[PDB]
Amino acid sequence: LPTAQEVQGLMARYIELVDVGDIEAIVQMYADDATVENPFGQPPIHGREQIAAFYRQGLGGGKVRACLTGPVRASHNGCGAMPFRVEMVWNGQPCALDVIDVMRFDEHGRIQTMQAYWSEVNLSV
Amino acid sequence: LPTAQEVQGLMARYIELVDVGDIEAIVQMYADDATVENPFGQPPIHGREQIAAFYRQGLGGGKVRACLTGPVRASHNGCGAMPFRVEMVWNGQPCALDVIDVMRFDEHGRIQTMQAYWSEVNLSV
Ligand SMILES: C[C@]12CCc3c(ccc4cc(O)ccc34)[C@@H]1CCC2=O
Ligand SMILES: C[C@]12CCc3c(ccc4cc(O)ccc34)[C@@H]1CCC2=O
Repeated sequence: LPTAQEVQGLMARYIELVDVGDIEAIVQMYADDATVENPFGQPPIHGREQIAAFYRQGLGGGKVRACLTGPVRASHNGCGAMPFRVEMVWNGQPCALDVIDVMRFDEHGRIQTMQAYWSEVNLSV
Repeated sequence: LPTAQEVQGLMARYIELVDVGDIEAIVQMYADDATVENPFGQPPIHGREQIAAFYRQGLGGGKVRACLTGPVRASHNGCGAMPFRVEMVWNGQPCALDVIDVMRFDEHGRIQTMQAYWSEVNLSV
């Protein structure tokens, strides 16, 4: 599994790919069996093709940015958690969404699970 | 089952109790049979007594301080995640540890599970 240090690097790489909106590069970070819950509380999405659709719908339209708002917390079992802020425009309203993602990596360094904690209370104009 | 706003309030209250070292009130925020994984990656501890013993050892003498370093992220299914910083002593000097806790609350508003994401990569001097 990725070490704690490697998890910090991988999760920051993920943020960079979201921030520039490189949909195909994001998808390659995920394993073929990856399970994403985004937002946590909803039915998951499974596998690269379905995960690609999330990012294309979310990032492929208007300009979206993402940046870490604190350090990546990494564990000794290939897992980590990070706080970040997504900026977007929602029907003319400039918005920010505060999110925490929790990720578990597999032994090939790919994302096997991700949970994105956020809801509407985390949105602001 | 706490709404997203209620989760934000409960998790913020937890931080205040840690900051003032109110171990009895912290324990009462947990369900009687809750689990804590702290750090995430270690075996869960189970039940209010083990959880109490954990907070007594970690907080019992001061001068631990704790504060949120960003907003509480909350779901619609009674869960949340928060970034915070703990200030304590390591090797006789003041240190800081960045942590993310993920909590799931029961239908009585008590913490059923807590997972604390951090490792030594999050410890600074
Ligand atoms: C999809 C989205 C843009 C990107 C995004 C959102 C929410 C959680 C995310 C979590 C991620 O790990 C990466 C991107 C998002 C926004 C919710 C509404 C929206 O437009
Ligand atoms: C115990 C501790 C202070 C409190 C604390 C730590 C780590 C994770 C925590 C998670 C919490 O939800 C509440 C408190 C802590 C530190 C690890 C070493 C130390 O001094």
